[PDB]
Amino acid sequence: KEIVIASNNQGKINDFKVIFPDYHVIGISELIPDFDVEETGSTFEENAILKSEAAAKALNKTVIADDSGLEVFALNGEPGIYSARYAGENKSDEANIEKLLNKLGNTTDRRAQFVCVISMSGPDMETKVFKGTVSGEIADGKYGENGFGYDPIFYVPKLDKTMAQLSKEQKGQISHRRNAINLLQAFLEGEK
Amino acid sequence: KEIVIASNNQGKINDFKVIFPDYHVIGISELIPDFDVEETGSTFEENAILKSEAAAKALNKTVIADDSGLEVFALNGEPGIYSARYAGENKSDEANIEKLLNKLGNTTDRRAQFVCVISMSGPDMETKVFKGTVSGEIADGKYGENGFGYDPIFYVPKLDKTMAQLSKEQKGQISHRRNAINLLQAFLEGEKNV
Repeated sequence: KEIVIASNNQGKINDFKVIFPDYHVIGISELIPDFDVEETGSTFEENAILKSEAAAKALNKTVIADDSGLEVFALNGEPGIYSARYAGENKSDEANIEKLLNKLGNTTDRRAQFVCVISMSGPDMETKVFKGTVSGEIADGKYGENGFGYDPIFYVPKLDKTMAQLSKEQKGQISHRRNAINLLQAFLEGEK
Repeated sequence: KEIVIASNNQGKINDFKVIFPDYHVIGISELIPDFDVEETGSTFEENAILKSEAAAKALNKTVIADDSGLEVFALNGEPGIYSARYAGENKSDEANIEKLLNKLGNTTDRRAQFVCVISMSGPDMETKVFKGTVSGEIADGKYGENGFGYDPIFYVPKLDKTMAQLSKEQKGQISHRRNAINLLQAFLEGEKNV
């Protein structure tokens, strides 16, 4: 009946209420207000697993965490697990965008991907990982006004648009996150 | 550990063997050499369901089937469900490619998408379907010689290669069929009691 989200994002949590409408969906802050997990991992997957396992082992409940980011091929994976605070600790997207555009710069191979890993851990269960991806190219500079993070510089060839130029619903169709959620839903459907 | 695949396409069976290395993959041609289901569906999903349900009823086993195709933007989704027999009923991959290329003679927006729908059917479950896709562009000619079907003209920008240029292992990491099967395998993992 209950499922907890290792996140402080009411957006994500409400999203999860639709995919767990059979469940009571609870934000982690309701159970561990001071939840704080040291992200000592190397990949999005390791960091997702640390978050969901810390909550699940302390709580004896089923919990979902995630971790997301941009990987740019020419920069050997950067910003990677450092996507949010790429250019500094006050996590300014524009600052992040400017550091990325400047480090890439003249480079012709601008191939990149967004990856979202969703982790699910619990007592009667081994921890499960669901990885979604969406591919594209780093643009010339910023283009578009919707979305956030690196969306203005992430060009999507199959749509001829940056992620920022897409509507929210358009983003919701093709995003790395939608891909990870599809994998989760298939698992959930699986247990019936 | 066995999976029966209700497909007559030997190329598909090969891909499936790459994607299920822990399974004994059994192609329908081993069990019913003249398997022949009338694909009267108007979508990939309908065609896949017809194949999986037909094999499952005749064998009283769980099986999977596959109906896949290529949708080219500039042709508003052609060849689509007609992908296999695009150029005629003899189902010549080479003829299908030539037709598609001719029809795109000068076109500059060559965006296309590979689509794969997997359906699972069995005597103890309602039929279930899973869809995978991969994006690319139609090249100006045939490059590479691995794979099958439209592989030699399906250029994958992510990889700077056509599907036919990729090793069987690499194709299996990124194909539309790999993506559909990931949803399937997640489904199977879900039925092992969470």
